[PDB]
Amino acid sequence: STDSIVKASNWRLVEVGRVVLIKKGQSAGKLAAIVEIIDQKKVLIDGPKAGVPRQAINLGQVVLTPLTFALPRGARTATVSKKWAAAAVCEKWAASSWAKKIAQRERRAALTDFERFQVMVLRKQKRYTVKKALAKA
Amino acid sequence: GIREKKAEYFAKLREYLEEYKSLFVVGVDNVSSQQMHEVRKELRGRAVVLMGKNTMVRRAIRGFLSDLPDFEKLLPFVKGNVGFVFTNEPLTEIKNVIVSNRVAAGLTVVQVYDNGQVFPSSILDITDEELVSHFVSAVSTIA
Amino acid sequence: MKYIQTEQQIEVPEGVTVSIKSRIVKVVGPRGTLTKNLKHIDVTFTKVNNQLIKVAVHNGGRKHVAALRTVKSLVDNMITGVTKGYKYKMRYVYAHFPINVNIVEKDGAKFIEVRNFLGDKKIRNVPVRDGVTIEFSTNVKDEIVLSGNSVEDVSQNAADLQQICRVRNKDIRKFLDGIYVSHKGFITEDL
Amino acid sequence: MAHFKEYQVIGRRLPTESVPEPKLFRMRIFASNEVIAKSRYWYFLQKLHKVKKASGEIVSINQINEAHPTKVKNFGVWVRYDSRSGTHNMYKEIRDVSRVAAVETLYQDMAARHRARFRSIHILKVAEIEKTADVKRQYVKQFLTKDLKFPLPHRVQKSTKTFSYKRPSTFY
Amino acid sequence: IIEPSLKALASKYNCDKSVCRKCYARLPPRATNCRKRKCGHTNQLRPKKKLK
RNA sequence: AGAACUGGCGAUGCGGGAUGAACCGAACGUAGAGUUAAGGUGCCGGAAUACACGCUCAUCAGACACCACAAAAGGUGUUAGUUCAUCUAAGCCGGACGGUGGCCAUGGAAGUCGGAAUCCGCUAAGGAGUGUGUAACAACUCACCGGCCGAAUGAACUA
RNA sequence: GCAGUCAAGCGUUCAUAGCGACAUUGCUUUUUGAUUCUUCGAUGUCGGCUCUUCCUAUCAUACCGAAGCAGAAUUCGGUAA
Ligand SMILES: [Mg+2]
Ligand SMILES: [Mg+2]
Ligand SMILES: [Mg+2]
Ligand SMILES: [Mg+2]
Ligand SMILES: [Mg+2]
Ligand SMILES: [Zn+2]
Repeated sequence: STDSIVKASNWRLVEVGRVVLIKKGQSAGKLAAIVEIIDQKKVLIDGPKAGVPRQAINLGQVVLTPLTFALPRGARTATVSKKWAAAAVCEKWAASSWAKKIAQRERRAALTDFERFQVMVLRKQKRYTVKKALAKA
Repeated sequence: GIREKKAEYFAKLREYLEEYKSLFVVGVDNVSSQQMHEVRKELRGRAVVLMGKNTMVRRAIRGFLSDLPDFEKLLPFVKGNVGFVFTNEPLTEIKNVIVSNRVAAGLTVVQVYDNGQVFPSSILDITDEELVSHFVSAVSTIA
Repeated sequence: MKYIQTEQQIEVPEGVTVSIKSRIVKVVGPRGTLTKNLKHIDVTFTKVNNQLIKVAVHNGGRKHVAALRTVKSLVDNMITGVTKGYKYKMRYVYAHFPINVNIVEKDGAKFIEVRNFLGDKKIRNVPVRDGVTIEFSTNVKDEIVLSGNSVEDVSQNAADLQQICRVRNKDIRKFLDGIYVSHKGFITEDL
Repeated sequence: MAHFKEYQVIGRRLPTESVPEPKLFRMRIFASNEVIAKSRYWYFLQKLHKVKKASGEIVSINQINEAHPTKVKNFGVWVRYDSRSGTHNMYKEIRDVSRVAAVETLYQDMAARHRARFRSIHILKVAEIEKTADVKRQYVKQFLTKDLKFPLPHRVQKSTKTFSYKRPSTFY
Repeated sequence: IIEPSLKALASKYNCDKSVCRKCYARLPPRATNCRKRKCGHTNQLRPKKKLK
């Protein structure tokens, strides 16, 4: 080669407008936005849409997502909502594998015993048509 | 104070601009212990020379943006260490009296101040030969 | 106190290409190519353009941060070594028994071989490091000159040559014999 | 000494026929319950006026809630404390969302760095610092810069089970 | 014998040094503290002594 | 070794302190269920490889009352703090010098053996040659030197 | 018995190369005391001989750093049993 090549770790940044997924507590499961950085360990977040109450949180009970939207720092709940909506944040999240697997895993867990049975029967059907394929080319 | 002292340099310098009409900026980069200085008493019926600490010297300039803006053209020659001959005339003879003090190998001038101009200095008026034969030399070339 | 970010800068000159992947740095220029493993320090590189690469520590304490500049330097000397190159010069210094110095080889090896040091019957040998090349000045008496792309390897090979002549059991202020580093600089760009 | 609440304590000397209506004094006290707060009120009053709680009374005790419990502020904290070998005044800064949140980290910090337990510290003053860059202390200024962002390298996820069928990564 | 300038060269190595007063380390001539842990990084240094 | 008050041991198991007369908890018929104390909860071992903010790296770390020791004194290790001073009129790279070997002494004696003062002063640098070389020339080279410089900086301290 | 801290002094000059007063912090348990816990229905004294092992506050030997180390000789100090 002849360009200088340097691959640089592309970390999710703690930053105003960074959107995070809450691991623990009562807002466990929901999305909130970082509004203002408090220190290397704490931030102010706010999840008006998911109804998670604007609060100081410890970064360790949150997980940074790849999504981020434009939000002035310090923005109060009202304007957090306006902006989150403008940005179509839930749209983007829903579209991710990450959000999809959570949904998948949620749906599995709600399956009835009868339902578990049907999935078996259907799987056995798919299997069948697959093994004959995987045998032809 | 030391911002009094910073200001102090500012105070006097402005005053010296406003006390002379000409100014020779003579370079005083390098050169040091006893010699020249003691000739300067003798030459202080013509000038004030002032040696001083550079960032201070520069900030004096900043304070003189208020008026007399032609001193801005001194500014690219502030560099290193330079020193003043506040002055009235000759800038090409008197100057040379000032210059002569005993060389080193020209002690030690490397820049000129000539009221918005920067000569050798060695040419300024001596025969009006750039005003009767060179203010009409393309009037000579074409009538 | 933990510094939230702190960074340094590495100018890449024309003609050289530095490429880094998991802290293994490869630097290539007109003189050659050097590599160096930086895995023992958590620093992160970032290329701004081909003239300029940055290095940061994130959220680091003092001793970590101290590692930053030193990475910059090591990488700087890689770049210099492969453009201007390195050259260290030495001098034999002896009050009486002249120090007799040659290159010799075994198994195509190459050693700096030192004879008669303070009148010693023993022979001293110093392996010549790979990459480093030995000359002998033509017009400075008793000179010896090591050069190459790697300051590390040139400088250590010079150190090896001087350490091998130490003078044991004598007042070393009176008995000053040795081979000492006398100048150090670049291959290209004056001397 | 725990999860802190801040109280107004207001007290006074008991009335005498000679002085009914004696002067009222207030302190803001950080403590975890109100029994501690009134204790603390008397501890300080006794060091400042001739009064023991046997000659005085507490007139009012009221919790003071943070006004803007989600604005982030930078607080100046003033503290007097005892070391193993003397006693010291000390100014520190803390970035937080509430005094009560700040004070609690003050106590942890005095414990971590100077080995000062609670009995050994007096809170002298605690104050929101109005203008940025009246902030004096690097380790809080750092956070005040414009468009501040940082990564969190080397993420360790806690595992729910003892064995794992893949070698984990620290990628954030 | 030995030109003045090489005696000087040799001395940067052999004699322009300072010495730890607790542990005797040969130390850089402008040093403030001993580099050695055994003497507690003492700053009790002295110049190495010059010949006659 | 000897007194004071109380509580203990001795006369007393039990739970904790690995162990242990005297510490901590708690005093005892035979048992069931629940709850705790002092003490603990990586594994030995019943009980969070729990949560939270820091601090610490020891080529001799440290780890819990009674208790199974450590001091004076030091550290440019790292942490947080204090005071003084500089700075919007951290801090960095060069300016630290003449009259007057001033006035007592005495190779010199200057700020620079020693005595008593240190008053004023002014703002710009080529050693009759460092060496090679010549009995001595020629040539090259270097001395009161720095570009300084860019919301902190310098010094002394506390633990 | 052994080792430090301060540094007035010694050391031609020079506190600390080597030393070190007045004071002052310690360490050791092959000195000697102080104590009287065990043993007076028993634990066989001193020295030597013989033999093994351990400590290190190192006398010799290995490699070093200091010096009032020119050389030789020494002395201080480190890693070392
Ligand atoms: Mg109280
Ligand atoms: Mg009281
Ligand atoms: Mg106290
Ligand atoms: Mg108190
Ligand atoms: Mg205790
Ligand atoms: Zn030392």
